[PDB]
Amino acid sequence: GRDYEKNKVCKEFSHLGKEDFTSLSLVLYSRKFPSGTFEQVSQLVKEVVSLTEACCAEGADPDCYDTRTSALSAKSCESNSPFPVHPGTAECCTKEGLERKLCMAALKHQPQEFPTYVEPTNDEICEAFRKDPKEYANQFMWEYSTNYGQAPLSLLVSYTKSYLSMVGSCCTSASPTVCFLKERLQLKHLSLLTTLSNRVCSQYAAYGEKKSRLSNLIKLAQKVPTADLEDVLPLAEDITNILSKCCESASEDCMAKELPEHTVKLCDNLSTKNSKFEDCCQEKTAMDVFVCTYFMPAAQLPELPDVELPTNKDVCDPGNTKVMDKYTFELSRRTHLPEVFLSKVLEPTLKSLGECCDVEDSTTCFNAKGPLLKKELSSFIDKGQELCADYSENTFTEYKKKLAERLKAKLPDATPKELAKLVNKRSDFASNCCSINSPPLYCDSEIDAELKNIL
Repeated sequence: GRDYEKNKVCKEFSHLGKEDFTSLSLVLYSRKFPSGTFEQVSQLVKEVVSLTEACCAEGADPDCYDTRTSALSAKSCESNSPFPVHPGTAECCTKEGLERKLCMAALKHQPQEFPTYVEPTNDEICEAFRKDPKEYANQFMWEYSTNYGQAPLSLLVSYTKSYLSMVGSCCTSASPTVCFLKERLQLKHLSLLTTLSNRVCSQYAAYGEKKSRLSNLIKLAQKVPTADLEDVLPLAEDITNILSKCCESASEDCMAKELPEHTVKLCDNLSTKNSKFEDCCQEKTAMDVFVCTYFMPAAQLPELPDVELPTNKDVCDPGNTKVMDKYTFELSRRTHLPEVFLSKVLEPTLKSLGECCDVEDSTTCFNAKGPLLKKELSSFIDKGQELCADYSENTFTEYKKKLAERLKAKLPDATPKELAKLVNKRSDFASNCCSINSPPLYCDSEIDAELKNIL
């Protein structure tokens, strides 16, 4: 049948060469399997390349590819398989033939919300490079790609190649320190683009377009609570659109090309709205402006007027979210609660209001759920603020001390030991889910568990 893939591979193999093809494959599979060990991914790459070389060789077999492939898939199905697998793979292996290749081909991976990559010292880099340059390069490509796998493949290929050229030059230099200093500066732009794109796209992948859009509106409102809806909404729309496009594009510079115009609109709109945005807008490059905008913490929210839940039929136009957006914006600008919490409760809430539009009697429905939703919401917010109490306005060590006192009030008979464990568990939760850029997937599950916690 269609040997589309067979040809695409053979052409790459021939065009790039076995070595460069192996490297490309290492990066590709490393971003595909974020939790795959260096050993597993290397093995998979070995067998993939080994079958490509054979199946593409003159006088192999009309169907060498499919045969060798099915063999790989079969191998990833065996217990203690040498290959890395995606969650739910075991399920796919209970099926056969058709379902097999299809089921597994569908399986996708989650983004890495906790990167652990840390560039070693120049001394350490060169020490490992000289001992075994091949191993160094392989381990680096695997580690970098599994950590920043949501950045585009071509970008990861380009940055890792450029990084390894730098290590190659500077570690054979008579003046390593000077060489590294100079080269890192030249790669700085590419370095930031890769981590920046991986992070924003990991969040986008975790939320999906609708929740990402709402997420960006919430964050923007918490950063400039003194601005008007018309100041931030367009910006929230714009970045979401940029994410929808670049995070799903194979182009290595899609993000680098979209941000310049985005940062112009953001600064034209916000540079005079508050001090933090004026500072961010004084950054030298667009990426630097964006990055600054990104790390900006939720500002000390002004206690503006209360905002009533939109229990009106005017929220029934699917092609119109103006009333919902305004509500979101207004609730976010005044509530001291992290976006990870707000995004979580606003989804069910705003939806619950939906199950009241197309019904026998709307006004009666809205007035029926109104108190119910309002009650649930305040409860969620209250508990969320309690869970994150004292975390924002204190150092971590001072936060822990105030936390201990709070816990002592609720647990009069608790021993120092058990109080220590609770302080540890709670401060640990706060350090991960009580800030503006807390990881959505990790916190979603942690928040559910904490919300039912009596402490």
